[PDB]
Amino acid sequence: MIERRKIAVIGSGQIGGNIAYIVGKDNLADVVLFDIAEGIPQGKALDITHSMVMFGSTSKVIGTNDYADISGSDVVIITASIPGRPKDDRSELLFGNARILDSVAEGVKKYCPNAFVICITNPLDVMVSHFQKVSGLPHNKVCGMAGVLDSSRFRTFIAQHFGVNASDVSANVIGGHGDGMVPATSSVSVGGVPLSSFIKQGLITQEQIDEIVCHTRIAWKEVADNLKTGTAYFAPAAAAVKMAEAYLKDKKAVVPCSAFCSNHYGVKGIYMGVPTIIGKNGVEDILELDLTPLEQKLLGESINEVNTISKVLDNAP
Amino acid sequence: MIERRKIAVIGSGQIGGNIAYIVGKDNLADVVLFDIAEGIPQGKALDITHSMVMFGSTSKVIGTNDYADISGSDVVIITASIPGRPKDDRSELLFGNARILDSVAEGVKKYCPNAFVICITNPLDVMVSHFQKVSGLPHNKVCGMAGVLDSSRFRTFIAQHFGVNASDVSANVIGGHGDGMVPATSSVSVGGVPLSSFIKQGLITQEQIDEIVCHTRIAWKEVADNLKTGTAYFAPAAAAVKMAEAYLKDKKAVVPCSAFCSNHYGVKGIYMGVPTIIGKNGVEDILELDLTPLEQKLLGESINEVNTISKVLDNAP
Amino acid sequence: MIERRKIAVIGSGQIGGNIAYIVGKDNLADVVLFDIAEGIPQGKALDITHSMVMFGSTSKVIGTNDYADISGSDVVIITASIPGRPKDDRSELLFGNARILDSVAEGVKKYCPNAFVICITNPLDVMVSHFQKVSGLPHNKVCGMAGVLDSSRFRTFIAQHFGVNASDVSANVIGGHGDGMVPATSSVSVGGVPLSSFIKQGLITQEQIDEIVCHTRIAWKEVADNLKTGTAYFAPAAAAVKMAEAYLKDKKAVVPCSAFCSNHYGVKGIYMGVPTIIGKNGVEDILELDLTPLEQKLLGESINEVNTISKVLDNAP
Amino acid sequence: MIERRKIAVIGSGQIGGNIAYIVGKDNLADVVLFDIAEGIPQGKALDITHSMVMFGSTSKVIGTNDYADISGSDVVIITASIPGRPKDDRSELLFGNARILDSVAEGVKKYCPNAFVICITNPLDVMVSHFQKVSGLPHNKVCGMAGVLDSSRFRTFIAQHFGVNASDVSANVIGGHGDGMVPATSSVSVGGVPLSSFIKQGLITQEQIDEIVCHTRIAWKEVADNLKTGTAYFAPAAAAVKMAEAYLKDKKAVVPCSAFCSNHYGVKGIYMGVPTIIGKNGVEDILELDLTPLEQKLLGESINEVNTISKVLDNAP
Ligand SMILES: CC(=O)c1ccc[n+]([C@@H]2O[C@H](COP(=O)([O-])OP(=O)(O)OC[C@H]3O[C@@H](n4cnc5c(N)ncnc54)[C@H](O)[C@@H]3O)[C@@H](O)[C@H]2O)c1
Ligand SMILES: CC(=O)c1ccc[n+]([C@@H]2O[C@H](COP(=O)([O-])OP(=O)(O)OC[C@H]3O[C@@H](n4cnc5c(N)ncnc54)[C@H](O)[C@@H]3O)[C@@H](O)[C@H]2O)c1
Ligand SMILES: CC(=O)c1ccc[n+]([C@@H]2O[C@H](COP(=O)([O-])OP(=O)(O)OC[C@H]3O[C@@H](n4cnc5c(N)ncnc54)[C@H](O)[C@@H]3O)[C@@H](O)[C@H]2O)c1
Ligand SMILES: CC(=O)c1ccc[n+]([C@@H]2O[C@H](COP(=O)([O-])OP(=O)(O)OC[C@H]3O[C@@H](n4cnc5c(N)ncnc54)[C@H](O)[C@@H]3O)[C@@H](O)[C@H]2O)c1
Repeated sequence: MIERRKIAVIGSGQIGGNIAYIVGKDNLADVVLFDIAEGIPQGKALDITHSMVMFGSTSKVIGTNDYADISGSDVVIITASIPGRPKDDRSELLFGNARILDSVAEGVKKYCPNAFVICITNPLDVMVSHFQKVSGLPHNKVCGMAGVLDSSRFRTFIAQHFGVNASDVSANVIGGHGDGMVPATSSVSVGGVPLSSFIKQGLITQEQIDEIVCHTRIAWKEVADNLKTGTAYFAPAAAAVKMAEAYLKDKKAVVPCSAFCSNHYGVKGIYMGVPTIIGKNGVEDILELDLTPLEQKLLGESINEVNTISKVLDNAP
Repeated sequence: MIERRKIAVIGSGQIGGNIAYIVGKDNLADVVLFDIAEGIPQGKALDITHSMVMFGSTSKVIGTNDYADISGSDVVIITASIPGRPKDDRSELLFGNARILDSVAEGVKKYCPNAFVICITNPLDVMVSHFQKVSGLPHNKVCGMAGVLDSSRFRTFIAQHFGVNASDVSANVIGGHGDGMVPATSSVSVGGVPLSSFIKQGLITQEQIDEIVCHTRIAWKEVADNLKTGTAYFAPAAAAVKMAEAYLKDKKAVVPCSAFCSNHYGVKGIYMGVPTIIGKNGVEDILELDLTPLEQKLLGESINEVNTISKVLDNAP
Repeated sequence: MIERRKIAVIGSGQIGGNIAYIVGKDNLADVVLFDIAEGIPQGKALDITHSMVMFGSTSKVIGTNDYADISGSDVVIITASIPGRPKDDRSELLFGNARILDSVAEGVKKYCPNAFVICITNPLDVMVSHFQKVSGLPHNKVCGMAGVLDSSRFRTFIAQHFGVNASDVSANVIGGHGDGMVPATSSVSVGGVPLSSFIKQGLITQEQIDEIVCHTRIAWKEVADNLKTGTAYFAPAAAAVKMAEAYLKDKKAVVPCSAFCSNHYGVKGIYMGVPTIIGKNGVEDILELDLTPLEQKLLGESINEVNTISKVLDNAP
Repeated sequence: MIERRKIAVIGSGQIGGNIAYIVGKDNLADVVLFDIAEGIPQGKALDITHSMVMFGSTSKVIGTNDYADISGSDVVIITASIPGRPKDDRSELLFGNARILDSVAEGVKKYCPNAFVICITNPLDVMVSHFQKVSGLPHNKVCGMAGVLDSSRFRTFIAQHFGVNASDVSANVIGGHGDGMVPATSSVSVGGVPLSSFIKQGLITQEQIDEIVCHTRIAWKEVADNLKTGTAYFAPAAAAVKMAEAYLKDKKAVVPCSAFCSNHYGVKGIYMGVPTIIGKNGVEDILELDLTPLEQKLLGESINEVNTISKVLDNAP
């Protein structure tokens, strides 16, 4: 007896609504939009439902305030957050969002403990770790969306320099989703050609590469300062869907995401951005990039950044 | 020498952003997001740009406040509007949006007069008529999105009663996009079966049909009352994209939309909801539904409402 | 634990290979190409496998001669047939293909008795009935591909007359997949407009409608006589995939197909072409079209045709 | 005034039919299937036409034997060939196909000289060179499909070893489409990780890499030996469509193909497999891979094989 695939979206704000829209459009799964705010998920679900016939999709999209309705969810995507964008740092949301995730963890533990959980709520890496701890779900079934967004920005900026299809740029961002994130320039390639070759050919300079690295790191503020009323939500939504696809279709896709890293990158059990393989069993493996000594040091500094914010949370009021 | 297809989105609010998102996802065309509001179109364009690699699309999406950037646009979709939802009737936005569309009309007339123009700005039918007059574009190259949304809702509600795929329901809403809209029950079919047969078979009652017709007419309020911030925007965006697809791909698709009807439905030159054929020459034809006497009367009342609101706009200092 | 969807294609000839190609392209499921001929399914599977990366699909496609490899198949599509096209009638393959289906039934019964079975092997309606009888699978889990092909041809020919998108033509063919098939002109509509209206408007004649009906009935020979080496295989393959999609995605799609009809169309338990609803439980309902007295008589003659060939099979040597 | 995109397929055999099928399914363009064989292109075009409504596509697909019907074609894909698979080497088809391409060249030169031409006919690299000379079309508007197929096989085999999505493997095959083809192991990456790292990590041996390289070179025989009727045709068709997409959508995609290389890889005007950038102006650029001394030597041997076979064609009565 085949059953419809089911994705629960916890938090039906800017990102949550976009996820439902795209999931429905692709007919990837049925969607349950959950929110504590009255009307919001219901209104978005009805609106998106009307669009399904236009897209030729038979996906069902419903809005709810009841955790019983996320029962049997294959994937749970957590977007729930306290209101207002971060001013200077994503960690400003730490204390409030940790408390939200405590409640979300109780819902998931009760109604869909076998779900693959994708966290989006900031500060991403610490929130993922917090959710895994309080929910008690297996490490391989809990991860955070970040690397796909960061790497997509990184790839896009490289692609825009060379004037080529971004899909043909290979580029990874690793470490914590913050100022310390590490766009690994050493393993960048465009159609198989490394950046070192493009430098020799005079088609890109190291300063231009440095600018692209900086642009990747500050990209969230560039979008946020232009939108004014909030942070990015079109690309983060799409990134989460790509991760959900990898799980639901058992793709064995290489997905940069915040995952529990135990025998790689010199760490012994920490949630941080790494290249994973995602399939039907969740996070099934982690790949080891060839990092330069400089990149290894920058990754070390990112790890310190993650541990620092994590310790602040451990000593929360 | 083939050129990239180009869609201009005038107004980068709730609907405009979704249009850019979906157009980019489908790689239907490049997108220019235009708005007078500072930052907004630029922020959304950058955000959506980051998602393009995630979707495997090479569409370019840019934000601007300069009408020179919509030059060479194949399609122009107008969402520009004064802020705030209508309380009781869509015609509350009449005067403000009429003035807005004057500026849009001069922009299109100057920089892309050969564009196919799809209006979304409310009050839809009168705004479409208004834009055509001030812009001077051919009647067949200017239309309004409404019928696709209304008909999609109608199809969805019928489908939900019978428990079937809405794509296999054929159903049209005609007349003005307002309370007087006419969900034509006489031409409803589900996989070839008409409603009259379903009544005889005992699978639906006339009362249930009446409820579906009413639901269709008031559907906009059901969404808006729940969103508690504005009107529907996921489905309206998708509908506009389907209309743009019909044009850009020369589909000869049957598209219910607000079009200039001059020799059908007992009218002699009025913009109202009718079943059109859309291809590379814009609105290429209008189909004549086999309406009952009751439906002809209801359509007459719709035409009166359109004329009434249109005359109020014509009579101003 | 989510598992990959799995389709078994029994017979890896012209149709079988196309099914695997399209299923793989859409990433609808993994495919097992089964055939008794050495090398054929293996070669096609390897070739199609190479294309998967080009389509961005992670579907696995393998070739085999072992029924153990169809274990756990969600859908089984039967294309197996004795060599050579029919000269004048599809029933020429009756005796040989009945024997093939005996063997296929033993494989399915042993390794995937819960599979949804879609028969393509001709003569279609009698082969479907034969397979259900010998396999012992539930009536609702065994059906034949025919109506989607016949109706698609019917819709296409109508669409080509009016110069419109065929997707906007509603048209059904019912009865046995043979000379007696009944293209139901009475329930044809183009964007909601019935043929009777187009006749009054002077846009189509009854003779032109009769030609389209005739063309639909003889379409198989038109393709076959041009191909020379066999019968149609691109459209029949696509039709089967649409049916597989409806089941796997639980679409509740209206699908004309050869199904067990017990309380509709004046029959009390016969496999013939009817409009069905297909979902996760297979054939879940049958819709009753509004047939004219003439159409009811033609359907009666089709039923006689089906019973005649069925009785020939019952008295096979 | 936008026009429908148009692809001409010259030769409606195994590959040509699949190209038409997929192009139509994707609604990438209208298709003209050309062949000298009576009935074949007409039969396939009619068959594929019936499937268009099933796929929700409005692409027109027609069959012909008249070069006047390829007038205004944006892309021309040449599959025309003498019958029968090669026994040991692709160059066995040299003289017969050279004469065939003479007639195709005069057709294209007369009716669509501004078309982007993608050759598939073997022996690929020499046939591409031959067509360019006799047709007189710009070097950048004529290329051959090979690299996409060879690289796709290479990527697939690498992906199968590591158990990952082949889409996340970056890998190039360069040089002539023959035994001398060079799967460039030095620029292989899996999610950013190079093969040298995988060796150090103990996840692959040099012997396994050598096997993959060999498998890639002989892959055509593995398929052909199993098909027992001709050569591969599902993947070659898909590859040609991906190249047509890059052109028609102006993707600026990195496409390994047989292109006119005049200032890269130590050659001064030869058609061979190289990583190109394809957009609306055809072959717009060629990327320079960072090849090892061994790979440079292997590429030199490939260039010799191409020159050898090319000289045999030049020397004829
Ligand atoms: C990691 C990354 O790249 C990235 C990118 C963009 C946004 N984000 C984060 O994603 C989160 C959501 O962003 P957004 O969608 O724009 O925010 P927003 O539009 O404010 O939506 C948040 C939603 O959460 C709802 N909510 C609040 N409390 C609860 C609760 N206890 N249970 C369920 N729902 C609740 C709330 O009603 C609102 O609809 C924020 O924390 C962002 O910082 C992360
Ligand atoms: C016909 C139909 O079915 C339907 C459905 C939903 C919404 N609508 C209408 O569509 C319109 C837009 O809806 P929305 O996107 O939710 O509204 P909203 O999110 O407010 O977006 C409107 C945008 O227009 C911009 N704008 C204002 N003045 C100008 C100007 N002179 N030039 C260019 N841009 C300007 C403004 O900055 C804002 O970003 C409204 O009038 C709605 O009533 C129609
Ligand atoms: C209903 C409808 O619309 C329609 C349309 C087109 C074709 N068909 C029928 O579909 C069938 C297949 O057509 P095709 O693919 O062109 O035919 P073809 O290309 O000959 O393929 C038939 C395949 O079946 C294989 N086969 C033979 N015996 C067995 C067996 N015992 N077990 C497993 N495999 C076996 C055989 O090796 C061959 O590869 C024929 O019976 C056609 O008449 C039906
Ligand atoms: C480069 C590469 O990777 C690759 C892969 C697979 C096949 N191929 C080649 O592609 C070619 C076609 O393969 P196929 O489709 O399997 O072969 P096949 O199925 O025989 O089709 C060839 C078609 O060309 C037609 N034809 C013959 N002469 C002419 C002419 N003068 N004008 C127009 N059409 C003509 C002929 O009627 C036939 O339908 C062969 O040469 C293969 O070797 C190349």
